[PDB]
Amino acid sequence: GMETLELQGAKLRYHQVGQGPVLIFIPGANGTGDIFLPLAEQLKDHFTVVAVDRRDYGESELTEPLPDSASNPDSDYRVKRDAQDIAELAKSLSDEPVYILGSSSGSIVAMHVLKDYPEVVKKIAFHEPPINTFLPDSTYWKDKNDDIVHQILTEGLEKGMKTFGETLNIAPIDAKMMSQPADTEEGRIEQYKRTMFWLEFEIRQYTHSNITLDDFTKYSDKITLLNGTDSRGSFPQDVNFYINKETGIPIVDIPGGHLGYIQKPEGFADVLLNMWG
Amino acid sequence: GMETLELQGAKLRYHQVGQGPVLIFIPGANGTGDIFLPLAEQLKDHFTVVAVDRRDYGESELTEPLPDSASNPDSDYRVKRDAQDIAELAKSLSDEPVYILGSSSGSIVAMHVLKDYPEVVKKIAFHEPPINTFLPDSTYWKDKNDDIVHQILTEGLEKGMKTFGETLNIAPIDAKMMSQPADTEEGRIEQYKRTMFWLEFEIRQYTHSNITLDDFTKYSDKITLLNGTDSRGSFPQDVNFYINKETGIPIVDIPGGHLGYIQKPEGFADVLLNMWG
Ligand SMILES: *[P@@](=O)(CCCCCCCCCCOC(=O)NCCC#C)OCC
Ligand SMILES: *[P@@](=O)(CCCCCCCCCCOC(=O)NCCC#C)OCC
Ligand SMILES: [Mg+2]
Ligand SMILES: [Mg+2]
Ligand SMILES: [Mg+2]
Repeated sequence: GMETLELQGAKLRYHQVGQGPVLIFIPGANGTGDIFLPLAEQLKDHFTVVAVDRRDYGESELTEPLPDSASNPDSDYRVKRDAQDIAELAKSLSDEPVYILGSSSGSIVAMHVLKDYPEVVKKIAFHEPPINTFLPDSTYWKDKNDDIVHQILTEGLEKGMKTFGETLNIAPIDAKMMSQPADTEEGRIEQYKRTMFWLEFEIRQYTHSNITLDDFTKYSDKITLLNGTDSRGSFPQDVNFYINKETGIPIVDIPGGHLGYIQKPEGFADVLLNMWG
Repeated sequence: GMETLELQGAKLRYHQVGQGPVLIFIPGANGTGDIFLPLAEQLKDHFTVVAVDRRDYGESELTEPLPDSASNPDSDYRVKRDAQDIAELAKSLSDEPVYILGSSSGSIVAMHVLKDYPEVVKKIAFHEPPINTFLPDSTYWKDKNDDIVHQILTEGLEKGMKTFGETLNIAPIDAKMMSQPADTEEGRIEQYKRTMFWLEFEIRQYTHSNITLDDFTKYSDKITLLNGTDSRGSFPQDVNFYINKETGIPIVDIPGGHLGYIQKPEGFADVLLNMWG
């Protein structure tokens, strides 16, 4: 199995092959050390080859969640923590400074290892680095990076959620309220994370989950179906109409739309009290 | 200030307001009980209102990671676990069966509570459920959900990375290797998750991190820059050309492209051995 070095906030997993001075390979965007294993076989007679899964990837595991600020595009948390991981790995395996090669974003990690832990570096190689900060045209490349992230993550989510609302014929008031950006910047990054979590881990799994009509008929006397007065024509109401058609379970109309419990709390409460008070 | 019930794998947090029989509100996609607080204020002289942050949201906190299979679209782990949370919460607050209302995906949780733990339910309400499984046109609705999720989580990245690779003049063989789809559905899910993470948390933060030419000149004797022979004309090589022009640190040419260490491991190793062996 993969070797483990337990570090602050993570278990760092790495491959180790060969004998001799330590040579650490730092992966780029794939994040994992397995991409260097064919190369390690060629070098194993001359170096103790160490191919790292950086802490956010592969078989490595965080022992606590990323700090909230890591989402900031100018955060230095992850790159410095990756560099410290490499320095601690070097120190755990070798009394002498070590050889280090990084490729792509792994070469940027390697740069920070040299900057902040030069004492661990015997020789270092930067294979095809994509860092732009010191270039004369840094702004052009930084803007392209910022733009592509915004297109994939922000625009992609915004356009998909608008389509979702149209597909389910969500009433305009309800779609507005569900899409409103949070009043607090803290709440805005939390809202992106929550929406993407619901998208990946909830919507498909729950909407196609294992409920049958017979599950409703078995305890039908306990069930009320609720449709909002302000969300007519929407898909969730059609679900209730079908349950009612097939089971006879009654539909009670209640103020507000899809979010009527917050849109019209007094009127929503009055119906609940009629039902159960 | 919210209340806590510690369950298997999570600390479940909830608002509790009022006096009377227990009434549990289960939120939908927003995941948090605060959306029910204005309604709770209207009901607090009639019910002990309990408004849940479902375990993956809000002030609730997981105490063990989600199963790896939770990202699978047909997973039932989360919906069953949410339903068990409601049943255990009900048992912890009341010796009698309780009133339960869910809305949206929270109404699907409520359906699973009735199916798996009917003994805790006195009366239950399903407000605007978006479940499709038992509908006569379930295929239409299920496929629409799957398609919109696939567009956000995978297709935006596919289209955007292809344009981005063109902007950076990435060699065709590197772009194909970097975008090659894994051979299993689970492997492809993991691949897209990893690239979405790299896009949000790595590309901007690392490529605009605080490295200057002065960082290289302090330790210039230790540094080799590596350019692939099959990746000429690409942006990362221009980064190395600029470092070398300003600092004199040598460029060594090495076989393969951006991914040369795995494309041509023997030729790559030979250069490393000439450099450092
Ligand atoms: P339920 O679990 C239903 C939750 C949404 C189901 C599809 C309706 C589409 C919502 C309209 C899209 O607007 C947004 O939600 N905001 C995202 C905007 C961006 C970016 O939960 C009810 C609470
Ligand atoms: P370095 O950290 C890569 C530096 C940026 C390289 C640009 C990538 C060009 C797109 C190719 C990647 O394709 C995908 O990842 N997704 C498939 C979508 C399509 C098409 O790391 C090198 C290991
Ligand atoms: Mg240029
Ligand atoms: Mg009344
Ligand atoms: Mg696809």
